[PDB]
Amino acid sequence: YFPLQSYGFQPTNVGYQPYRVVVLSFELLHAPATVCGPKKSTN
Amino acid sequence: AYTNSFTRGVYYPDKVFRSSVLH
Repeated sequence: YFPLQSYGFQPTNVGYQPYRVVVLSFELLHAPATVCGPKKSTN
Repeated sequence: AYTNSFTRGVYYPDKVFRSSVLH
């Protein structure tokens, strides 16, 4: 028995092909902000 | 060995100012 197994990403595999995924998640909390949109500050 | 922690170890639960209020 083995707990671990591998994918087999041959180019000949579309549901069986590798997809890259990025999951952006936003820390909304009451601390100071540090990751902010390009929207310019006024006076 | 032990001692009694009377009222110690309270902390500000969030980074929000509040004043003259029982929260």
